[PDB]
Amino acid sequence: GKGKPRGLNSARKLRVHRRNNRWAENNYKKRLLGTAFKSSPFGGSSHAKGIVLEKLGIESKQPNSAIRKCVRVQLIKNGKKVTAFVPNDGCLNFVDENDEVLLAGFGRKGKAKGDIPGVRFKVVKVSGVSLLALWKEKKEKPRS
Amino acid sequence: HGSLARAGKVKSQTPKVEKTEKPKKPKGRAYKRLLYTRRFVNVTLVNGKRRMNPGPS
Amino acid sequence: SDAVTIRTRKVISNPLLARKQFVVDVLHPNRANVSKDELREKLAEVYKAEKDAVSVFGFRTQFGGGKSVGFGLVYNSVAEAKKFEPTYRLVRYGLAEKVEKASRQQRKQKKNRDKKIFGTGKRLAKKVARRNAD
Amino acid sequence: PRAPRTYSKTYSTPKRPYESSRLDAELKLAGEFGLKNKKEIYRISFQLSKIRRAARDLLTRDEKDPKRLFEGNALIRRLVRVGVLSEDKKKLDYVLALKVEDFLERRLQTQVYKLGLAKSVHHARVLITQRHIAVGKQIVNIPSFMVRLDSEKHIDFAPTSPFGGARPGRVARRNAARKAEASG
RNA sequence: GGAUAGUGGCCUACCAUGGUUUCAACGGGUAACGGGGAAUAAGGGUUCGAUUCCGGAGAGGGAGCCUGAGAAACGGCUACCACAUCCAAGGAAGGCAGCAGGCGCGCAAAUUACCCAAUCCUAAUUCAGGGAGGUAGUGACAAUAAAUAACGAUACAGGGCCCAUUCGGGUCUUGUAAUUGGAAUGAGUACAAUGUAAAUACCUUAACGAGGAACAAUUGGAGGGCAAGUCUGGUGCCAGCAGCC
Repeated sequence: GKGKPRGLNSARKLRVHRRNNRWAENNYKKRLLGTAFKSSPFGGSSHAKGIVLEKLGIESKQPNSAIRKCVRVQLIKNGKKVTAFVPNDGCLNFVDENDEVLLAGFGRKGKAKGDIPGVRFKVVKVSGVSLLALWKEKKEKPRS
Repeated sequence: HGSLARAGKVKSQTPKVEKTEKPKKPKGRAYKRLLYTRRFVNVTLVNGKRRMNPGPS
Repeated sequence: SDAVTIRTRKVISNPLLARKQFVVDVLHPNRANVSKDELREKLAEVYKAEKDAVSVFGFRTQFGGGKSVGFGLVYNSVAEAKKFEPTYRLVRYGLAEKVEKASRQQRKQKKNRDKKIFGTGKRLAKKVARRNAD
Repeated sequence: PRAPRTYSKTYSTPKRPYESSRLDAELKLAGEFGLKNKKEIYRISFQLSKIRRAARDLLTRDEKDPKRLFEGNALIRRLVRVGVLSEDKKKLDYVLALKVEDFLERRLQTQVYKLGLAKSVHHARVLITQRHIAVGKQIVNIPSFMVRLDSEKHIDFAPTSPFGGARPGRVARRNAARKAEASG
């Protein structure tokens, strides 16, 4: 029995059955459809420039209690509105508004990382000035 | 509770202490030599389970 | 120096270019390096032909010193060397004069100039005179 | 247009990183054989892994198989040429059995220490990298050597450095100038 | 039958109504040039392959054509379309997806350099030309090797062995050190030769070039997976950490 045929001339049946089950698989689907290119904000790119517009004070999911100090961003090549977790302490004050920041993902491939709901992306630079560098004063942001 | 302020709180409020001076440590193969002569011929901490960073006990 | 002992290796006569060619090693301890003119006079007296006739090129020093290895090449005479060898080899030996030229970009610029000009130029000169008269 | 230069590494990182036994073993090896780099250790392990895959997929084959004969004899020939293998153990199971310790003791630095020109493997290291050594009649400044035993017969200090003469030293002449001024 | 260099609906005249299809035709999509191959593996395999090599296509999009053995040529013409320039406003000249270089696009990518010295190609031809190509500059894309420190003696603490003459020597140890001393070359300066078309680098060696304040190795992390603090201060579900818990 077992389901799956066994004849020596049924490889067509096997491939097409497998094709349907690969459509049921996860990464085959979004890869062959180009969700990353047609619906995702980045366009399947590792990073992306962006312009912050305003600030947001998303509270943390349970079981936890904080406010995560994220921001609202628009891209340039696309023009889509994105939220982004300003990672470290004081960095929001570093990245107040109008800044041509750089964004990337979290490390979970299109999902939110921790107790930070609605956010998949974060900031890594400010007009070519790194946020860890700003945080540790190894470099400093052009004021104007 | 309106906490969309206070960013940088503890990093500003922290009492600034600075790194004391000490000699430059061995580098490379010298470091691996230090690790060997600390871990094996120095029998300094083998009590039951070989700690490496003994807190003051 | 102290016992250069310039020694040739894999010698072979090529009568077609009318020369003889080999790969040569010098052993210099207590010694920075040999010089090309020194090597050429040494090979000229060991192979009896002439200083401007014998030639050399290469001579990489083996690591740590103590020896170098290069290519030495004697010709049947000075005239044979002068007719067969490249101008760069003759001028670095000092046997000839390296004709001076400008930048390749400047040669190409003047080439484009006389390519945009057609004919000798005397007629165009007289015409430009008669035109720039007023 | 220029046909591209082949490049390929000579090491491979561990599959699973943090195993205290593995870490302590390779630390043992580095601190006894005078090494700087787990990179180097992985490199030696990679050579051993290469020969071990070769040994396995050759001894899998029957006897008097000319492939087995040719490849096993060439492996034997280079292993005897380097001395990692003996001159009387050619049965291929010792090749299955051989050690990173065997490769390391056939290296140059600890060889120098056994020959006694060092007083410590780290002293051997600094002599190698400061070029106070030569295995033939040409100086070498690389620890990782895989000696061919003619070097072993031919070890001496650097001729173009003291302990084999021909110069007293840079800082030797420096001290001599110091004492000349002091006497003056 | 015309045309072709040639077969042939390649095209025309007349005639027959056929040809492909669930063994996925035809239409749509493709961040699709194909391949030699690349990453990755016990086996089976999955993913990628613009990109140095082979065969194709194109020169801003299309169409046409002269010369020629060979082009549907674009560093050759003709027109149109969209671009764009010089005008003493009548007119004229162009196609960097060639090498450099610039704007814009962006996460994302080098000098408006030197040489035909080689490797080859072209011509009537050894001799000339060649951003094909080679050299150097930028360059932490990736790969190889490999500095940042070592060594003797002086103050502690050991292990075999001799005396077993007590806990005295410890001959020799191997580390701990606000101990001290030497020698030891490298990075960088090199006089120079060598290097190369000319060089600049590599290798060579003069002369000058360390005692740590010297010539100063960072990047991650310490509750588990996952190796590494029940240390100190600050903070007090706030700020923040964390790929998962």
